[PDB]
Amino acid sequence: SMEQVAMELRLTELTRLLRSVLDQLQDKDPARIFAQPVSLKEVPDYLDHIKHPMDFATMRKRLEAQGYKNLHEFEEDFDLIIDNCMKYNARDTVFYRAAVRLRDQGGVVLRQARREVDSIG
Repeated sequence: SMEQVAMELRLTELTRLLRSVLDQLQDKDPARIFAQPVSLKEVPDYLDHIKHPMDFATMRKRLEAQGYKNLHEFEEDFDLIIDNCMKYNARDTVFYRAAVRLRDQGGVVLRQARREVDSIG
């Protein structure tokens, strides 16, 4: 149907916007602390701590399959990145501090992305 096509074009355009959002958030992580999954070979206890691991590569896989239906879903995954790190790592660590800085800078980007998603529909 043409209605199903139109819904698919909206999903595609959301995907475009989320791709740009993801690039902008990831530039706020120049150390690349959040680029890839935590390795269970190198942190064998991780899944005892963290139930839903998340990272930028994993988000990019989901995005490219048009797997985010709305901004809320994409924000959920970005928040997992930050929140998982802040739980596993102590306040005095480069990892924790990197996550605080990512959260603060990412807030800026997400605030305007919400306006754009509401505005364009």
